[PDB]
Amino acid sequence: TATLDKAALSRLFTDYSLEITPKDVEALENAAHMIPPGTLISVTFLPGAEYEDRARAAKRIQELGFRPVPHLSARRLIDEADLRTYLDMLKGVIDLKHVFVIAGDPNEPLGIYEDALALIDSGILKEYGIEHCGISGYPEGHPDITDEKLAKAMHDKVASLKRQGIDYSIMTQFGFDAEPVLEWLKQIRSEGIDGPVRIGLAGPASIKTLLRFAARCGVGTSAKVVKKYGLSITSLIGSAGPDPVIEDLTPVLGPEHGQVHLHFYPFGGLVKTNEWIVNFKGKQGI
Ligand SMILES: Cc1cc2nc3c(=O)[nH]c(=O)nc-3n(C[C@H](O)[C@H](O)[C@H](O)COP(=O)(O)OP(=O)(O)OC[C@H]3O[C@@H](n4cnc5c(N)ncnc54)[C@H](O)[C@@H]3O)c2cc1C
Repeated sequence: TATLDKAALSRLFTDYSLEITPKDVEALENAAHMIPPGTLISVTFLPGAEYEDRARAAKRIQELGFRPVPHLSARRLIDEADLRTYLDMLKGVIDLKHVFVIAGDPNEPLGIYEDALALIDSGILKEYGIEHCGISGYPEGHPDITDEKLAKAMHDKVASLKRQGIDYSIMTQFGFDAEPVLEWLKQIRSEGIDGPVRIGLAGPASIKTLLRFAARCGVGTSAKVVKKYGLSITSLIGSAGPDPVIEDLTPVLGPEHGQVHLHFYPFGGLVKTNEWIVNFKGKQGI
């Protein structure tokens, strides 16, 4: 039994993914020795960077032996020329095969793309030779978007990518308990959504940082979950890692959940996050 439990944990941790901002290239260089070659590393898209900064980060990811995944924030783009400015820049520096497309955090779109589907269905990703497009998933819903609109958006984006012959994957918002993603993942399989799913996990970080992100992201923080994950603001430790969620995922994930990997959000710093992964695997004997 210990042997089979270790094997299931080793499979779940195979091909885990990471992310950086354009400000984190030095951290990536320091972390690289213990990051598996080929690891998918996102470059998130948020205000406060130039396209050149994002392209340089993606280039370094590739040079270090990893697979860059530029994020595209639809609502931050003014028009097709704006998007092509970034895509042309990326195509010139990386093997542009993976992107991740989201509506973006603006409350009001800045341009011609209302949401991720508007960008995806425009055809532009196919023009640039993209073979993999990731999309969001929200097992606990979203503060601004109804469950029904989230599900329809997922179905419409999957349908658009299928029509264009572009493979897709899903990356979920993190949670502080495994129950929402376990239920939600089986449900999307039932609706015929069979693409690979990367279950998002919050990396080890200060409890205050985790709770601030969770409030902004609409992540559940019921009393029972806060106690189980260890998120008390009077905690003697002051930080929390994702082991409570991993401990439910590894035994309960099954064939009914389909193709599943893990994604780590480095809320506490990329080096700290990957060191946690290395040390967790070591303590579990994998
Ligand atoms: C894994 C992951 C990575 C992310 N990375 C980034 C990132 O790099 N940069 C970033 O800015 N954000 C990022 N986000 C956040 C995401 O942009 C926001 O959650 C956004 O509010 C919704 O984007 P979406 O792609 O899920 O929405 P979509 O699937 O595009 O939209 C879902 C539905 O809601 C509508 N809609 C979209 N936005 C709103 C709104 N604000 N109010 C009401 N209806 C709306 C759409 O028209 C559509 O009908 C990420 C989220 C996830 C889960």
